[PDB]
Amino acid sequence: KTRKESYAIYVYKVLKQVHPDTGISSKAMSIMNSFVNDVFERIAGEASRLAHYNKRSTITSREIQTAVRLLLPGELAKHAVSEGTKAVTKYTSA
Amino acid sequence: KTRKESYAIYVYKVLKQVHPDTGISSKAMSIMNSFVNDVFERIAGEASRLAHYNKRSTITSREIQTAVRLLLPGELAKHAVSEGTKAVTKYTSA
Amino acid sequence: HRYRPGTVALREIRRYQKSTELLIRKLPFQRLVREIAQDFKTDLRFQSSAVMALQEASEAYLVALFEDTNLCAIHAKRVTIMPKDIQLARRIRGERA
Amino acid sequence: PHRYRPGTVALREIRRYQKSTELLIRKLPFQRLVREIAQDFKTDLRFQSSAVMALQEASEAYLVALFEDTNLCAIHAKRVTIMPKDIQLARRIRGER
Amino acid sequence: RAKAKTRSSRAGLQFPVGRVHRLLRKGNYAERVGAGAPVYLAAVLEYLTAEILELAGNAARDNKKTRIIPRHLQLAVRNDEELNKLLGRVTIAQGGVLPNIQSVLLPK
Amino acid sequence: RAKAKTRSSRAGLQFPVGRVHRLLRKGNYAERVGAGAPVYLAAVLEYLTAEILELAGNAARDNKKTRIIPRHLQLAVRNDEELNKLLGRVTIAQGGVLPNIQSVLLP
Amino acid sequence: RDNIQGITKPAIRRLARRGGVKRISGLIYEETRGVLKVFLENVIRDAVTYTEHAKRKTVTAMDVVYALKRQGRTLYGFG
Amino acid sequence: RDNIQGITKPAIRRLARRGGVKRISGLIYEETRGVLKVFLENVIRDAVTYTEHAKRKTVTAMDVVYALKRQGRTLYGFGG
DNA sequence: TCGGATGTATATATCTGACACGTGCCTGGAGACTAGGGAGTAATCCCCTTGGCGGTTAAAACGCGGGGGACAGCGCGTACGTGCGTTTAAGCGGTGCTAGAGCTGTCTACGACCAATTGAGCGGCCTCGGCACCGGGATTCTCGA
DNA sequence: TCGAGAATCCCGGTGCCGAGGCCGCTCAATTGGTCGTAGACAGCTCTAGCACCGCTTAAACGCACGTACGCGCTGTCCCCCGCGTTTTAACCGCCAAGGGGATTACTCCCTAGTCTCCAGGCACGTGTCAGATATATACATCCGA
Repeated sequence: KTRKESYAIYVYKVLKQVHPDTGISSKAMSIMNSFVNDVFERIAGEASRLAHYNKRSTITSREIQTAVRLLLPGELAKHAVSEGTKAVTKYTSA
Repeated sequence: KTRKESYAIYVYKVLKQVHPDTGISSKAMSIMNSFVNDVFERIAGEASRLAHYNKRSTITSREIQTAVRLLLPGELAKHAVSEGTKAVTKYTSA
Repeated sequence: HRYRPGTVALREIRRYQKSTELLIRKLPFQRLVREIAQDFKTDLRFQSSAVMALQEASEAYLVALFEDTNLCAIHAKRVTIMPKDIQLARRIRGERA
Repeated sequence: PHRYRPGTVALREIRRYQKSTELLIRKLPFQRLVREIAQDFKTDLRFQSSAVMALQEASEAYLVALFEDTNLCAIHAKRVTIMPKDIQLARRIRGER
Repeated sequence: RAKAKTRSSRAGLQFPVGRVHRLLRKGNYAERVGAGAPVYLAAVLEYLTAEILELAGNAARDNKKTRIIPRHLQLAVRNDEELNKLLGRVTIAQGGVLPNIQSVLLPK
Repeated sequence: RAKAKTRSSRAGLQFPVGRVHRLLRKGNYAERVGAGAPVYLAAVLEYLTAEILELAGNAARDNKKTRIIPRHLQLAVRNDEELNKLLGRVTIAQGGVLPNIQSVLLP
Repeated sequence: RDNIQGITKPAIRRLARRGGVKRISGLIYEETRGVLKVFLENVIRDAVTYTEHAKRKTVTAMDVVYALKRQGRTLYGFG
Repeated sequence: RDNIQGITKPAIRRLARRGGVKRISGLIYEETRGVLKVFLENVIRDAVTYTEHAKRKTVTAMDVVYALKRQGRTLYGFGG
């Protein structure tokens, strides 16, 4: 069979971080994979439009941050911006 | 100033073809330019999605035709497909 | 014994708002899907997943429409659901508008 | 002392304002409201005139369409007066509550 | 060389095939763009422009005007079923609305 | 060469920075993709996944269940004000509806 | 083929009970059948357009998912 | 700074007349002001986000057009 | 059922400013090639879709009695429409200043590209325990006294 | 308030199939260097956004009256609900056939890329003629009467 990639491994890692005893089923994992893909395409498309508006060829952390602020509602946007900024700072430090 | 291009002379050419005696205002021409850009973006984005779905790296007249079929309603799609096919055939023969 | 004309209806409301099953029979829905698809392309085949996705989407759409319809019926100081409520919900949503 | 019955001038106004395309909100109060709202997002903000004009066009179109939706809810309940409950039902069915 | 002929002349179009090709190539839609894609897209855009402009010119004639204004475009779009479906979530600036009063509100 | 270290480990994430970078670079989004864009996007995606999974696990525990089923995901999303706003035009298969009977319908 | 009559009155009543409806008029079933038919026609037309573009004779679940996402009705759980 | 009262009662009556409304309740005006404040808050938030991204101090008409397109409310005649 | 009176449409001047045309230039599209890889075209494999059959029984269809809700009058109070007089900022036209939007020139550092290497993730294979199912009794809601 | 009786729930055994863990291995991500251009930065410039300022005057505001409408109450009656019996076909467990989805190899033609060049389109400048703006007239409609 051909190799079809998904987010199941990372979703399960996050689940075991949050609820170490709780498991997940096949259909719930399909729903979670669909959710991750949907949000990825949303943020990436918004960032692509932002880069096109300002006449730039590069999608940067600024574009992703602005797209997250535009798309995510309220406190979700604030916490996601905190998470992304922390991750980029940690990555640049190392 | 700098050169800012628009579909102003082409909309005027089409208007002279359709109704040879009437004109158009600047706000109506702005609305027509916005309409052309909006529909261009809709069809081009649909064709881009269609090419991505089928794992093709080229946008061809088949992608444009299917995007027109999916986006335009009813008889609009049929007549637009007819016009596009006529144009492509005439271009290829010439 | 006989229950009054509203008790069993409320019991079924509680029962079907607690479950996640599909409420339309699968074979009639599949036949309807194939019959509708006959008008777009002849000699068509369907994956079981395709018909299952169509049924999930259709049932979700109908349940949401019935929620809006119930809101419209309650607006008119009624408890019975009527076709005009469906039409008002579909018009405000933007479907038949 | 000539007097029109209640509703005659209302229908006259309906026809007059459905026949025209002008903006029905005074421009300076709307500009002040827009600047006041934007003060909470960034200080010392400047606005192009076309930006405020675009905002007013969009706001007026939205409000007009919402009033057309509200009138249907008022008529559904067998009324001619639009009430805040009609606005609430219209915005709930639209998906804006 | 040779006398240059625009690709909108070879296709019998009043819309720019070359500019549409450039906008497709520099718009982040696909890695490659075919030769007939700009021609098809230009033909579709020209057809849509022509039909909306025909309806708008009819609306201008009905109002006894020699020029098209946004009101005529709005009347054309909202009076056509397919154009209204295509532009259902679109606001035309200074287009107004369609004259319509419900029957229950009429005096009787 | 030096021993390979994944970019997710450098960023401290469990979502793939390299795969997300490849998806951005092969998705027809821009001519170029910056070095911090995949890190930011992976962090945001992981945060959203963690939020939904936490709420769904709470629902599963409430129903005396060890496993998350689509019903628990629907219960988690529809009972959160912001997750319901994000997934507003989204249908979850086999999720059902929230129990909600209008007050006028009761005896 | 009158296969729209296979969506029976008890099935529509169950769909109404899940939606919270307590009392139902006798003319609701034909209206519901019409609404369902229109919705299915739109979705199936889009799905078949996707199917023919791919040069296929089988309608896949991904075609349905793309057709629904076009309609603004994203569905999770089928790809 | 109480600029929401500059959307007067006659203006709301006119906007209702263009919407085909014959009779209006007295509590409609406050509800309409709240609705308009919510709508304007959302659109202006998006437009100012677009302006901040461009490292600009002036909110342009394109920012408003993009902000409206984000909500699904495409507007013709102001650029895009 | 006819006379007033009110609001809106129509036809004729009359300026005016915006649209349509003409000109110079410049930059982007066309002409003429070259190079390489995307996809079109065969072939093959085997999966999963369609068609058929039988038995169970779950659900649907039909019918019947009755109660409760939809709907049509009927009345009453109030609150919204219409109109008039007073007040107030909106709109317009000019004026002055400067903040910042926009363009240009340098230059550098960051992302694309490429080549080699290896380990993370995916497909396939078990295995047991969480849950679906079965049965019985406790609990609770309903409804006729 | 109070008991039959019905429906949902809550405990105990069963067993079973899907989730979770393990193992190759393969390709996609990582590491280490160049290259060149995208964008960061500094400076100029010169729109256009902002802040008064005075005058009309159009619109907003406040009030008074009354009338049409919103809302509550009452009665009919018929339509929908609940329940019992019969009938139907959905569903489940197998079985068989083959169409078509999916993958692999080869090669050719089609698209990207580069240089030359010149003509299409854009910015500018200008005039005139649709159209906005009075103004008087002519009707179309509304409301007692």
